[PDB]
Amino acid sequence: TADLKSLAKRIYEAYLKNFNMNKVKARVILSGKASNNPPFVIHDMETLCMAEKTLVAKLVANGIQNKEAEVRIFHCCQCTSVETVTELTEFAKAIPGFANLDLNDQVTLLKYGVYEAIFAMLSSVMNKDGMLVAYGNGFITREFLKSLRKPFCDIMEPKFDFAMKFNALELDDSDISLFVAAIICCGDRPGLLNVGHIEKMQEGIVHVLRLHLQSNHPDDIFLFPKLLQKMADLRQLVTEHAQLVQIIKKTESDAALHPLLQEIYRDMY
Amino acid sequence: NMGLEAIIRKALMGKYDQW
Ligand SMILES: CCC(=O)NC[C@H](Cc1ccc(OCCc2nc(-c3ccccc3)oc2C)cc1)N/C(C)=C\C(=O)c1ccc(C(F)(F)F)cc1
Repeated sequence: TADLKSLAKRIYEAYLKNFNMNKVKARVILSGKASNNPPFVIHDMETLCMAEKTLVAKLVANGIQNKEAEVRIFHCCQCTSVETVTELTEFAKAIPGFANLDLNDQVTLLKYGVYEAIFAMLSSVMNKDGMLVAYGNGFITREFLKSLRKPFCDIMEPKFDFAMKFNALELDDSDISLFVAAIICCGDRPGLLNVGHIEKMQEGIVHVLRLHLQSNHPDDIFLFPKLLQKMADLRQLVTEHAQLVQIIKKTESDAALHPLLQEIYRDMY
Repeated sequence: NMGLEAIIRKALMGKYDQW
């Protein structure tokens, strides 16, 4: 009750310093105003072509302008999943004591925890009509995705759903930060050497999580057990994602993690 | 998940900055 107190703070700053897009900024672009040049709406194949085209900035002379689209969208998300994975790695090594764990172990904690964490925050930028893409610049409509030729139309629908209820809980960045730290720091990951320091460590996060959640949303007494359940709805959402995504490694196999993720991958960080 | 520790192990070493 001293160092375990500034522990919650230190984890909120880690978040308010490693995530380019949080819920407040995110909530103002969506519901917002004070800017009359809102996100660019991607509501169909034509607009999705402009979007994805300028995005890879090697596609207004080259040729990537009309292949099945269902598989074009499966590209941006990657030119958006290196950014995403690194901020969660910095934010994590900014988590008190996390930098301790033997590196080899720090890879294990972020490897199985990465996806749960993403979808958790992914909820900050979503709303019942569509999510925000590209740092708040564009806004892809929910409908447009569930219309793509199967089995695509069912990749983003499970997440949107989970997020509509998760956003009902009404957390904020101070909450989300702890929540997200607690999913990284979970000692039930396969191959952990010091499978005990991670728990000791984790007890703090979840302990502050409970206390912060009592004096932050004092009227959802069962909000904490609620969130302990979500930490579960998410380990199983990723699980199903992993599946649905593999009808795309075997079948589609044109745009995979070919050894082309490297042209920017090395000399960059 | 799956193994992308590639990208994650490189963001592990290559920064500098801290309050
Ligand atoms: C490689 C292993 C793996 O599967 N890892 C999980 C990795 C995790 C992830 C998911 C979503 C996300 O938000 C991305 C938000 C986002 N940003 C844009 C965007 C569009 C146009 C222009 C600019 C941006 O669109 C979206 C949905 C960020 C990261 N998903 C990857 C690589 C791809 C997918 O999950 C995916 C999603 C949808 C489709 C579909 F549209 F065809 F259905 C396909 C694949």
